[PDB]
Amino acid sequence: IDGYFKIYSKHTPINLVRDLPQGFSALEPLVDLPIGINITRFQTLLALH
Amino acid sequence: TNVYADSFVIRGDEVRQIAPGQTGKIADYNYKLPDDFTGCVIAWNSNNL
Amino acid sequence: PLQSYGFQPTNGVGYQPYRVVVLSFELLHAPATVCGPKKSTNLVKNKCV
Amino acid sequence: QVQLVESGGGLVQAGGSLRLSCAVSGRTISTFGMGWFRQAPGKEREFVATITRDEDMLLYADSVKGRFTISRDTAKNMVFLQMNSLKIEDTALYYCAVRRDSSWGYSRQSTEYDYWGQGTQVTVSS
Repeated sequence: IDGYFKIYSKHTPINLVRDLPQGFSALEPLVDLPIGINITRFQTLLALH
Repeated sequence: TNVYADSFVIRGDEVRQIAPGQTGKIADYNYKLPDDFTGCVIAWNSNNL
Repeated sequence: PLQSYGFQPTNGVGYQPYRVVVLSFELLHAPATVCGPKKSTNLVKNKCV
Repeated sequence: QVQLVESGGGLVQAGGSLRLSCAVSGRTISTFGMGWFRQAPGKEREFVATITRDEDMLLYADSVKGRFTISRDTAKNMVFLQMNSLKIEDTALYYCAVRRDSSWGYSRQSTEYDYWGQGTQVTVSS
């Protein structure tokens, strides 16, 4: 929004094997990149052996 | 807005023609210098060689 | 381009080549990236300011 | 050919003080930005100094850095250049800041200004 690629994230531990935790935890901001390029698509990437 | 680090090797008289709203005889064609353009100048004596 | 280089002091005034670093600003919708420190000021305390 | 008229001229005592102000009004320095430059004997161009709107720091030329001074006034709407510790080498034609092409700004380069019309002839000797 407004040309700022704002990224908010947080890391917390969990004790579950599937699904998501029932707790609450706000995601603090990390960085703000003013790239300003229009974005309409995205894709995730991982590591393959 | 839109700060960029640019460098040029051009005749001395054409360095001053990058002022906003000025159509440089040679500088403008190589790099557009319309009214929306603004910036500064840092010149060095390259005539030694 | 035959003689666009090789400044000759004997003839031609003002076309001496100079190596110049030129800052470039644009009025594009992208966010700004420069904001001068202003040189700041002393941190007065316990008084109206 | 016509020549620009500037305050001063003639023989100037060495080590004295003098004022340099433009007299013509057809092409004032304010349109092209206040400034001053002098042409040494021959075909050599150089810059002396100029005054910036901030008034805290003045663009000084390495050749005469720390030598020349410029006075400022709120309502005078004019810029006067004052010379200090004049030397024999200072003998050179003085020109009003004018550009052969439209432009506006502040700079400290020798080739900032240039014009065909000659400037006031100033001779300095001991």
